This record gives sequence, C-alpha cells and structure tokens, in this order.
Amino acid sequence: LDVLNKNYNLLEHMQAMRRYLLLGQGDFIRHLMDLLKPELVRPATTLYQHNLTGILETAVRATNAQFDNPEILKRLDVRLLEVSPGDTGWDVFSLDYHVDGPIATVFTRECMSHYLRVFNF
Amino acid sequence: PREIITLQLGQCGNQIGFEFWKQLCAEHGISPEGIVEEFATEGTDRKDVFFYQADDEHYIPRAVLLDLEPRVIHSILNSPYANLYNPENIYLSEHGGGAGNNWASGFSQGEKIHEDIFDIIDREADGSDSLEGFVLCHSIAGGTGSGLGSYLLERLNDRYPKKLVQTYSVFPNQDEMSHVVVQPYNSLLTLKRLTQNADCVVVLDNTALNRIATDRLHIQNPSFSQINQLVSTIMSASTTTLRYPGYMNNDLIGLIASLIPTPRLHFLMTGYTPLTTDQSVASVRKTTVLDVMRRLLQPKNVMVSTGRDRQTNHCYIAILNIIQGEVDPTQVHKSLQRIRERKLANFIPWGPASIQVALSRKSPYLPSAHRVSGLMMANHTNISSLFERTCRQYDKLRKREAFLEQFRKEDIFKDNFDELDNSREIVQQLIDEYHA
Amino acid sequence: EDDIAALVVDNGSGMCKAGFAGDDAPRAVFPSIVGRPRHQGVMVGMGQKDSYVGDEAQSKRGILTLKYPIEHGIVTNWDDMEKIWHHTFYNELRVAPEEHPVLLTEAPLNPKANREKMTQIMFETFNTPAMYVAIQAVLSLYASGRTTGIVMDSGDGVTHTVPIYEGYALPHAILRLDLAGRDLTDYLMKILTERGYSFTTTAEREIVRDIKEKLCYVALDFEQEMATAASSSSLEKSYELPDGQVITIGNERFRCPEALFQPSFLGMESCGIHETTYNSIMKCDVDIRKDLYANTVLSGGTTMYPGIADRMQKEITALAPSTMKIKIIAPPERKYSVWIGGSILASLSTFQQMWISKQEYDESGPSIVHR
Repeated sequence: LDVLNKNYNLLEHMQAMRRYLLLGQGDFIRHLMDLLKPELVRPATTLYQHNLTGILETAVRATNAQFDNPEILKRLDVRLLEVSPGDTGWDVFSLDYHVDGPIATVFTRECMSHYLRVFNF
Repeated sequence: PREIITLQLGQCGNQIGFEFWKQLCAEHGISPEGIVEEFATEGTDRKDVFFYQADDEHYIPRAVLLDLEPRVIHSILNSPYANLYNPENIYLSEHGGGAGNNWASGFSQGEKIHEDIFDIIDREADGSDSLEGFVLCHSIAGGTGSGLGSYLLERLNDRYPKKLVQTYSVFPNQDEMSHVVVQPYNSLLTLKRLTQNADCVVVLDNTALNRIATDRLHIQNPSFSQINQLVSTIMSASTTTLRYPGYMNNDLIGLIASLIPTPRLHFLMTGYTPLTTDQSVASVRKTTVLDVMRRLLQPKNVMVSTGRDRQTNHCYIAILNIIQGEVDPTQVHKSLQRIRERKLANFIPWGPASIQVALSRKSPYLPSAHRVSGLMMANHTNISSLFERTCRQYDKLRKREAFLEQFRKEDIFKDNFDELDNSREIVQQLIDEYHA
Repeated sequence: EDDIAALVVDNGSGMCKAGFAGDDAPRAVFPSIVGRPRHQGVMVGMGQKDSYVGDEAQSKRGILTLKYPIEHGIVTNWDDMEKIWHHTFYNELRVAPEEHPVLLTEAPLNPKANREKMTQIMFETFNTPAMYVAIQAVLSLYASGRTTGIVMDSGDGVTHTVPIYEGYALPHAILRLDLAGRDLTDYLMKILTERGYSFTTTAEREIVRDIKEKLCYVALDFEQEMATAASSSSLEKSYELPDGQVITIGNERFRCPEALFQPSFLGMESCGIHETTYNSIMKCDVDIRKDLYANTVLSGGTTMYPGIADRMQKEITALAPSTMKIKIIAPPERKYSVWIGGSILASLSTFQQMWISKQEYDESGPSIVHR
C-alpha cells in the first residue's frame, strides 16, 4: 500500500472517479454541460468527436488552476457509442476513466462497464 | 461561466457590500493586496465566481458603487481593503454627486448621466461570454438608493433580458418619523419595481435588526456599525453552494428557481442562528445537526416583522435549510425525519410542500470548521402583514396633505399614487388566494 | 544478537541516520523535517493525509508548513522528534523496535532532564527491550581508533569542541560556538547577488547547500589564494543547471571554509574554529594536552571538504607550542563517521551489562540514565 502512494496514487483515483462518473463536484460538470448543449441538440456525425475533445479541454481549464499537477486528465477521456447518426445526439456523450498500467490491477473490465450504466442515469 | 455583477448602490447599499467583499478575503485565505497563504487553492476549489478572474493572482471584485453622497466612499480609501478595489472600474479620486435628498433626484439623474452609467458597467459584462445575471445591492431607506435604483430595474430588463435579477434589499426603519418623513413615498415607488420589473427580492427588515441586536449582542446605544455584521455573513452564506464546491443548486438560478411559487410572490424570509462567540467552548463535544434545524422554523431567528397569531391561516410553501461546514451527513436525513412529526410548517392544502436541505464545506479556518451554521431561506404567506403595515402608513399620510405640493414640482405631472396602491393590493390578494 | 539485530539511530544536527548495525554505511538518511497541513479539503498529487512527514513532506513545501525539530543541534520540541522516530522505524525500515535493542545519540551539552525525556519516549511508545545513551563525540573518536583525543564537531548545527580522555569527556571544556554550516550557506547567498545571480523560489536556494560541499574547495594557504586571486589566476568556476539560472563562484571558492577561521566574513566578533579548538585544550590538564593535539578528528557536514587535513594542521601550529606533535586525523567520510562508530560499539565483545533495560526502568525510573 505504500508503493502506490509513492508512485501511482491508487486510492486517490478512487476519490477521483467519483468527481466525474459519480459527479461529486458539480462545477466540473456544470461548466461542461453548459458548453456541451450546443453540440448535443444536433444529431451526431462523423465530425462529432474532434470538437468534443476540444470542448472537454477548455472546460477543465476554466474551472482549474492547480489540477494540471496530478495524473487524472490523462486517465479520463470521452466515450461514445456505435449508435447510428439518426438519433437526438444527447445519449452518445459520456465520460470514462481510462487505465493503463498498475491502475488496471485494481480496475478490471467489469468495473467501468458498470460505470457506463450509472453514468447514463 | 457563472459570473455575477453586484450593483452596490446608495448610502446603505455601499456599506453592506463593503464588508461583504471584506468577508470574502478572510475565507478565501487571501489578502486584498497580496497572496501570502497557500490555502486559497487546496482548501477552496473555486474562487472565480464573484471575483473577476485573475491576471496576477489578484482576484478583482466585480463591483460597482455609485452614490450621491461622497461620505460613504471617503470612509473607504483610508481602510487597507480599498487597494483591492480598482480606481478605474467605477470612479477615480474625488467623486461626488447631488446635493441631495429626493426620490425624484436620482430618478431624474439617470437620464442625464445616461451615457456614462451604461459605459463602464458594461465593460465587465463581456468579460465572460456566459453572464449569470445582476444583483442590485441597493437600499430602500432614503432617497439616494431608492431614487436611482428604480431606474436601472427598467432599462436593464430589456437590454439584458436573459439574465437573472434578484436583490438583497434592506427595508427602512418605521419607529418614528421625525428625521425622515418621505419614507412611505420612496419605498412604495421602488416596491412596485421590485415585483414586475424584478423577479425576486431578499427582504431585510430594520425593526427586526435591533430585535436581534439586543437579543444576544448586548448593546445599549444602537449604532450603524452593527448593521453590517448580520448582513455580510448571510450574504456569503447564500453563495456557499455557489462559491464553495457543491453539487445541487450550485448556481444562483438554482436556488431561486426551487423557492418562487409565482411572479410577484418572491419575498423570502431569512433566518440565521449562530452569532455568539462563547458557544465555541462547548462545540468540541460533537454538537450534532439534529438540534440546529428545530429552531429554524421556530420564530426566533427571523428578520421579518410579522404577526404571531397570523400563522394558523397562512401556510409555508417552500422552506430552505442550509447547513455549512461540518454536517456529519450520516444524520442529516435523520434531521429531516423529525420534520413531519411536529408539522411546524403549515402546508398548503392545494399542493405539495418541500423542505430542502443542502450542505457545502466551509473555509479552512478554525471558527468555520468547528461550529455548525444554519442559513434559512423561508417563504411564508404571512408577508402581507408588512404590506398591510406599509399601505396603512401610505393612505393615512395622503389624507394629512403631506408631500403632495412639495413632491410634484419636478418631473411628476399626474397622480401615480394609486398606481402603486392597487398593484400592492394585487400582491396582497393573490397571496391569500394562493391557498385554495 | 546485536551485531546485526541492533539498530543504530544517529540523530544528527539536521539529518536522521537509521540502519542496522554491522555495516559501514547507514541505510536511510534524509533531512529531519515534519509537515502539518492545518486543515483538510482535497489533496492533489499525493495521498489524502492529515500529516506528511519525512520524504513525502520534502516534495511539497509551498504546499505544506515546515517545522524543524532540531534547531541549533538541540531538540526544541519532543512531539515531532518522536514523529520522525515513528517514520524511520516503521516506514523507511519497517521493523518492530520491540525485540531489537535501539542505539540512539544525544548532544554533549544537553541537560539531564532532556536525557530523561528521551528515555521515557523509547520505553513507553516503542517498547524497546534495551537501549544506551551515547554522545556523538565518542562514536567518531572510536571510529578513529582509540577513545582518546578531541573531535571537531562541525555539522549543520552548532559546533561542539569535546575533548575526550580514554572514553571519558571533560566537564568544563565543552565550548559552544554559534558557527554553523547554515550560516555559511547564507553567507554564500549574500555574495552571489554581487555576481548578479539571484533566486525566485526556495528550490533554487536549496542547491546552494549542495554547491557548498561540491564545488567549493579548500586551498592550503587561503591568504595567498586571495593574493593569487588579486592577480587574476584561474579560480573562477561556473556550474551549469537545467534551468536558466547559472550559479557561478568567484573568490567564494575558498572563502566559505575561510569563514571558519575568519568569522568577520560572517559579520561577528566570535572566535575562529582553530581558536575554540585551542581554547578548549588550554583549560585541560597539562599532561593530557599532548594526547589531544595528536588525535584531532574532524566530523560533520560543514567539514566535508577535500584538502582540509593539512589546512587544519597549519592553522593550529601558530597557536599551539612548536614542540607538540600535532596530527589531524581526517576520515574519508565524516557525516557518517558517527554512525560507523555507533555500529562498531554495537559489535563490541562485551556490551551486555551496560544495557539500560525495561527492568531497571521499572525499578528506578528514568534516573538509571545517570549510570
């Protein structure tokens, strides 16, 4: 338990995912969802992803001045489905917590598959 | 993002907003001229919601202060908190005004300085591309805050139509009528603009201030230096979901949306218990949340002069109970469990009611992270007793031939007195009709 | 055992040195710091914690609040001194001090009430079976051979001049001089601005303490070294750094060890290092003064310099009589020379009746430290 504290911050990422998929702090998501509505009102297209990474990145700098220091922005991304472009465009957008190495020891495949479902409601 | 521009105006509105900004630096861990503590970002997760966003880690206040009297601003620059204020956003040195004491003075001065009053206050509007709204931190007492404040409630309604308007306005004192006598005239003229030209207000009575100022504060000679202490805490208490990181109703359009039943019914009753410093020695033994909201609905902390025997035929519709800091949230649902058993709030028989409770962590400070705080934002239909008090003092004065010849020489040609009387009775009749 | 199953804790003048006995190098060294975040909230970059101590506190300094338990070489507060002892026993080594006897150090001039305080701490909270209080002065002399001679304590804190005659030190000769290595690093800062190079953070000020022992060198005859510097010899060095700050040295190469003998560069009238060496020997017994000159031992962090043995030899001969045989015994390592003496004392053939155990503490209290 002390090697994660020196290098990886394992249980710090337990508190961290609650702010995004469980929506702990609302200012990260309200300044998101304000900027996210002019894109969700139109149906999704092929060109839907490249603006959503830019609208994610300019939403996390209007609310932060110290969050560049941890290793959380590189372990969260935008997750989107395979739904055909004839939808309303609101249900395609979701955020997911990415894992690469020793964080994937405590996070297997079954964890974030359930976190998609608790996110959509 | 969620930037609000405060409109501090008048003789009393400038002093209650002066210590409101002075309260914000002690809880953000910042100094008005520098940054000496690192507690501003690790302890507080959001600071750019009332301040202007930083250029050198200097959080400029988004404030404007206009008044006809230069006495309120000359007691500012010698204080060491005025260097945080800017001498180019509002006025430079040696700013003045009228002579001056009239409601028709500031009502006529709005269209002669019309070019300058809509020039420098609009420079802060386009700083953020998503403006929250405008709060008019003005006064009703006197002719300074009531005369000019009625003009900006009209021209900002159409030039900025998609913005929230809601004010923390203070009510004047009705004890004797010797020093001022124009009090029933300038109050009802602004009170009409507060209902149809304004969405919401936050009432703050003056006769209820000295009820609390001699309750636990123990003063013998009531001075004006105590009027800023009850007011500046509940102002910063109302934005604890907005300044500090909260989740639900974390915007000013979040809180006001869940309490207003209808337009022209927006007068919210305020309550705030903890104001005593010797309570601190016994809060070390885990003073809980189960006892702090039993006294909010009990009429002891109220700042509204209302009848004591008029609460049986009146019904609460919306009641807010804000806990701050240490909450112990495993018993906050336990505190809301005990609400239905007493029925201390009379419920409306036509529709449902709501007791909304919310929490947010306070400042990293020892008097703040130790003592429980309870902020109340009630909405009870006994508020027509103040409207019956102001109207009975209004029609009695017009039969005594008082200020009918001394008031209509400047910019008043027709009798607009019953235009305020019927619209006030429209509010008083729709309140009692609202519970069918 | 105690050859390997005993712990040698060398509580220095700014660094704690823990490690098992029998070795010639300590296990874990780091500067003795504690850190308190006065309130909670969110903690970013590291774990959510109410107290960062040791190595997790050295990465966050403008994030934390700093506190030194060892100021002027003497313990000023006993709560955070135990907190580092909690950090060294259980986090950087992770062994229980309930079966292993613990060897800890002290100052030569600390009071007995302080010496009774540290016996009360080790027995109650850590539950050691046996311990022994030893001065840092006798350990460095025992690593230099026999236990007679005088040691030149010049660490990060207060300079001690302790003459020891065959294991027993002199009572009325422990002279206290306020010359410190922290004064010399502050002296190097106030002559670096004259070059034009300044600081903007505390991290740039930290590497000056590294450059004080790395780049600055001792020249034999400082007095011609400034005379050859007056004739513009090749003695100016410019060290390069990853960031834009370039710290150079001019005539401050030889001047920070010259401030030991010349305290007028520090701005005081106090005695030099060779003078408080000479003033300590001048009040001893006259027959054992010869045994002290031939066994002069250097120790500490301020004395970490190449070519300092012959410089201390030529400086002491001008005050001492010219018939005395004087030899400066300079070890290769001297910050850790107290620790190797505590381990070779731990591997002594007979140390078993000198143990201060739990049984005698229950029968006479903490006054058994009088020995």
